[PDB]
Amino acid sequence: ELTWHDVLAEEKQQPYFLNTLQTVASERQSGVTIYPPQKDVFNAFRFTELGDVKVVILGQDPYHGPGQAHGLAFSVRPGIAIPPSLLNMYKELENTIPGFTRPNHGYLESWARQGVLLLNTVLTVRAGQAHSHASLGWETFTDKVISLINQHREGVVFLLWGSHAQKKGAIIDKQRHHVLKAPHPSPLSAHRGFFGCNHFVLANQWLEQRGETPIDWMPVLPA
Amino acid sequence: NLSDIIEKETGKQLVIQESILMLPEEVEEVIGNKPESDILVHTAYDESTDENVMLLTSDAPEYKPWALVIQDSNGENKIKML
Repeated sequence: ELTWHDVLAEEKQQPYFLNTLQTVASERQSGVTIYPPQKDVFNAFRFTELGDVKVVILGQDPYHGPGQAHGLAFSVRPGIAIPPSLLNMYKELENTIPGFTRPNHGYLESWARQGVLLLNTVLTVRAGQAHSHASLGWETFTDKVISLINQHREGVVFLLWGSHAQKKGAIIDKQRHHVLKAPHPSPLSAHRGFFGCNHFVLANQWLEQRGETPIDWMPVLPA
Repeated sequence: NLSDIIEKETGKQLVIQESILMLPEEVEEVIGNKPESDILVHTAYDESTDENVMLLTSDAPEYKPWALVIQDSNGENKIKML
């Protein structure tokens, strides 16, 4: 019964946060194409409430191409080609969960509805230039978000792939939450340990063993 | 745009689908060579030849080309220092 608003009300107004929004809005005004659209900017929190967080997967920044990003980490819009790292994620799930079969689409809403917070460390990007909005103030914000879940929740699973993600993990109390790491699903490092980390399964076992319902890892296209 | 650098180096007219940020130790592992700073792995997929072409540039706003890596379906990659 605790909403993101309850724990984020104050922060919603502190300096940096309004500055960040102002900044992101000004670029838009001068004519810069920023992804994703704002209505989508905070979709991760729209789909997954504070009380409903079970598993958490960290992202970096939004897909800088068009039509791609829509507010959820890794997840693309339907009709868009499955990104390299997501496709590799898919293979693992294929090789770890019996019956699981490649979707043919990268739309991950159903995962959010189930309690999966696909949060990106940075929430916006300048069309074309990847990592353009680093140091705009976003990290500070999401940084806080993680710190809020870590202090206001218990028995949450954190899936940190790559050095970057694992670094933000430093905050999470390993006694209070389940922290699982592994190399990024990126083709570059996928084979160096991401494949066969059984994360999706270890994440579900813990959930069950804690009286929680597991996560149907098969992404469904809503209607 | 780093697509032109790709094409210019492989005659491949591909479109980058993702750019992941990776630290010097991560990349030093696979590439076996340690970059001086965080490098971005712009990844494009060549469906024609079923391989994943990735370009390694420095971080924004530099975006300087560091290496090109072409991995095939086997998971083995051809590394080319730029």
